[PDB]
Amino acid sequence: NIATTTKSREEELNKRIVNYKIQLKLMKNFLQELIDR
Amino acid sequence: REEELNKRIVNYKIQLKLMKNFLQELIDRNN
Amino acid sequence: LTLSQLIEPYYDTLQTILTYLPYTMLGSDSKIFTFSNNYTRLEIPKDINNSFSSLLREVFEFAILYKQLAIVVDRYKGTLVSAIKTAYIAILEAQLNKYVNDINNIFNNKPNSILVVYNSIFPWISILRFLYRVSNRLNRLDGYEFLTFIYSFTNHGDPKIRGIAVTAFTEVVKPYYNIVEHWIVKGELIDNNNEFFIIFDQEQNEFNSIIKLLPKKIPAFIKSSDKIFQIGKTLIFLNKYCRELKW
Amino acid sequence: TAYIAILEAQLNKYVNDINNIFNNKPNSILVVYNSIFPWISILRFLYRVSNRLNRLDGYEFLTFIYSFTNHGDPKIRGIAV
Amino acid sequence: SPDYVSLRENLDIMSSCIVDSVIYKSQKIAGPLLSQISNLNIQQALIIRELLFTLLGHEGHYIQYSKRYDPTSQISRIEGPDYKIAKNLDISLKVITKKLVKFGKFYSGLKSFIQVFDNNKFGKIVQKFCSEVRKFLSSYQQVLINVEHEFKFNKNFNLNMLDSLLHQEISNEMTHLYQIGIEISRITEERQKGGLLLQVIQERMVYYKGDPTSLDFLTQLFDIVSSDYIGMLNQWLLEGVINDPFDEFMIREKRVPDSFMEIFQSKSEYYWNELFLIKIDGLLNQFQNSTI
Repeated sequence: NIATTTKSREEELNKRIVNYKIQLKLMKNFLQELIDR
Repeated sequence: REEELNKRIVNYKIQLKLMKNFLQELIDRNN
Repeated sequence: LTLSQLIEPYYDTLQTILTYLPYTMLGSDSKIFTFSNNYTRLEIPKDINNSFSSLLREVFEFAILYKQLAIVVDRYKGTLVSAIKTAYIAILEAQLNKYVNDINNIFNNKPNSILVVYNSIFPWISILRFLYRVSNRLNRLDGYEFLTFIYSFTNHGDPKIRGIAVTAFTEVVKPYYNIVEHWIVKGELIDNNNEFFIIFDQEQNEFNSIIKLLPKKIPAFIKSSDKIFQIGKTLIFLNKYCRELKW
Repeated sequence: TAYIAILEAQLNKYVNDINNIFNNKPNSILVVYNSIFPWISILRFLYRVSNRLNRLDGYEFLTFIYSFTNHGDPKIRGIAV
Repeated sequence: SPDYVSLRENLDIMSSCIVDSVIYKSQKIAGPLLSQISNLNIQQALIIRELLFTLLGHEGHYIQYSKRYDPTSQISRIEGPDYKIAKNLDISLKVITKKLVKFGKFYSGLKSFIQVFDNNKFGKIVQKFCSEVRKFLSSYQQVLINVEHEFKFNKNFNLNMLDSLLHQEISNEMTHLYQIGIEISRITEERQKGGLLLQVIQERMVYYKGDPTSLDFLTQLFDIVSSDYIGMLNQWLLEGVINDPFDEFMIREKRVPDSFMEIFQSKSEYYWNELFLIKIDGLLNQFQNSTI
């Protein structure tokens, strides 16, 4: 089994995914502003 | 269980890279 | 007997070439070499076997190119009105003078063969080719397009080509800086031709719009252009409307 | 590669020696033979060493040449060193 | 038929201006047959006289271009012409000549290489290399002039002396430059179906790593050629300015299109994070590291 540690593993992964969902959506909004012109 | 989160992380890495490549393609073509 | 003597009976061809070669190199007619078709081709005579003719074809490249450059210099000496092209012709004349002096040195030291002559003038291949290429476009290119065309060669990686390009660009660009100097200091426009990024409109009937900027013509080597324009406009305003000549 | 470099230098010297031997118009075969005689040991040694440039590895070649530096013959030890 | 030297009709700033693709159909002066001459000395002197011009890439009376050489094709000009020797020459002289003919091939190939690869579209690295080639040619003609002077005044001069002198003086540098040039031609024609020169030199330098003179020459050539790239890198790291417009440099700053100027001015984050890139093709192994 994977070692347990004081730092929350799933919390770190979840925060990475949320930060990857902000970058994606901001990039999509920028591309929409770029394409429509 | 956390394998699934890692898999989604890498999938979003690829999607972000694709979006950036799309920006570069669009800018290159407009120039 | 030397090697060159044993071959003499078995090898026929017209030192005599070196006697009449200097006159051909300076772009002048010769007893054995004659120009034709407005000095665009040179006829190698009979009694010059294959090898010597093949070698001379390389040497005669300098003669024809120099003749073309001399024709251009003599033709456009005082006809062109644009200052940029005039400065270009001035530097071209200086380069041709250096080339003539080099030829005089090469033939003052009595040469032994055609090959020593070719090697002595070899370093002039790139300079002559570059000058001929640039002068070939002195007509279609305008005053400013010519300056931009030369400026693009200052970034050439070749030390010889970039050396001549950056040598000519200094004197070619000096007149542009003189226009900028007159505009900056006194506040007046000199260029009668369209070769500057500031112009006038006589048809206009209000001060603020008689003078307009041309953002497309701003050169890359100029800095703070949007401040040059304001300095010149305010100078005109001060010395022609407020009539404050003292300050 | 360094061995080949020194071999090329030696061959160049040999060619220049031959050119000297025949620039001085020789009278007979024997004077030619005597003029080039001192090159017997150098050429034989170089041919023997180069003959084993394939099977011998990088370090075995170095050790093989090094063993000849102790040769008692001044000519052979001179070329080896 | 008269013989004429007429003017031929990213611009090629060093391409030959006059026509040089003219190949004479038959000799202007009919020389003695080679079979007719039986003496060895006469044959040696005749071949020497014809060889002096051959070494510069010109034809002779007894050394002629192979029918395979087509001046129109670029690769044929770059690789240099192949020569055929008249069948009536002496066997020993024919062998010695066949060894020396290769030097004319290399010289002609390099001379035609300069007139092709020395323009703006091939970048500062290739231009600076063309400078080295042109300086080497200037040096080589001084080796040919001395040979001609010795042929003219020295009684003891003979074919073997010419072979030994040329091989021991100029063979190595000429071989290096010709090999690098032809490899560049091969790679550039493959890419049509810049900074790659440094990779070719480094690849070339692995085989001569133990040879002192060859390694010294290759290192000197690499040092001078790379100096432009070091200039770009130095300006980038000291003042944050890219200068040379040939797109040679690895850090590719790109211009925003006029159609999007107003958009990118508002969102400067994407301007400063997307329009600076690293061109991976032109990177050396030193910079092949993510953190660097």
